[PDB]
Amino acid sequence: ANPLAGKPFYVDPASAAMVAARNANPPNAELTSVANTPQSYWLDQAFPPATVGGTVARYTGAAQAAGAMPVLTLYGIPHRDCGSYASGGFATGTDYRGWIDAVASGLGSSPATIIVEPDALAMADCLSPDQRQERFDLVRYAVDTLTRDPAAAVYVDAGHSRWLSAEAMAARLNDVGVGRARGFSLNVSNFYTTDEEIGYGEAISGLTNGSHYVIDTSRNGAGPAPDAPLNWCNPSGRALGAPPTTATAGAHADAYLWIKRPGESDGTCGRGEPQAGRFVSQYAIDLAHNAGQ
Ligand SMILES: CO[C@@H]1O[C@H](CO)[C@@H](O[C@@H]2O[C@H](CO)[C@@H](S[C@@H]3O[C@H](CO)[C@@H](O[C@@H]4O[C@H](CO)[C@@H](O)[C@H](O)[C@H]4O)[C@H](O)[C@H]3O)[C@H](O)[C@H]2O)[C@H](O)[C@H]1O
Repeated sequence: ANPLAGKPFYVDPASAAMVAARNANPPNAELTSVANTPQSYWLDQAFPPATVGGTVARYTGAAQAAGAMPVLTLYGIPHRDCGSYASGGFATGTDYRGWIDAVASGLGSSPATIIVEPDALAMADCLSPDQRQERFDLVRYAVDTLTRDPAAAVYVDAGHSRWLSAEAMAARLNDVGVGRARGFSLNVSNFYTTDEEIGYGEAISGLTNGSHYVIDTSRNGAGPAPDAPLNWCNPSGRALGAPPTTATAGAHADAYLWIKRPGESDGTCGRGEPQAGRFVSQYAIDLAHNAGQ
């Protein structure tokens, strides 16, 4: 059955959006709307192996106390973002493996939804063949280790419908053992329509023995900006998409989620915009305004 049905997704009471919504004077409807929508909590190399277990146990335990499903995004892969606007990640594969062990220690047997490494499989071609195989081994390590929590619903990130082909991405998912996980994620931090991503997801599902998937609908209410380089990097005219739900329109779509947090910058984007991940109230307000809120 769908592991994501049956309780609400957790609203992070300390998100940057919630801090902005509480500080707004006077109160701002757009920030309040975004703040009260469940998103995902992103972890990276800022949370070292030595302590990330406690961070994860705290978050999953808080979600359980709220009667809710936490969604965690792991974004620590070595050579993260191929050294671009969201550069980061752990220095070596050894470090990353230790990090994954620690995350799993903190999960225990607790309910969680885990989005494994946005962009890692899709962007792997920037790496040399040996670095690419290393990366695939690290993603496989994450799948094999994280799924030891029976209550973790694990989705390996698989890019989007305008990145790799369904066949190319299914090959990579099969190589990292997607069969052991619940499935894969699409559209993370991007803007493609839900309908387009369902078609792509169903294709990949067919090529991975019926795996299930989630779609990031955080910013896809108006579809993508016109085809141009960097059209994914803080584009204007985008809108919040469908709020998180398991009432989806795809046979193997477990949920629409907000994986990317609306309002966070995608990067400097060749325009001196805020560093990747920094919350910008104006960005959240514009996304909500464009959705008619
Ligand atoms: C001169 O060299 C050529 O440059 C052009 C333009 O840069 C290259 O073409 C672009 O190739 C891309 C494949 O690498 C694709 S798909 C496009 O890929 C980028 C990554 O390169 C993706 O960006 C990432 O998007 C994520 C969100 O979905 C972010 O989280 C992440 O930080 C981004 O880096 C993007 O989503 C994909 O759509 C282009 O369509 C193409 O224009 C060309 O290959 C070079 O030879």
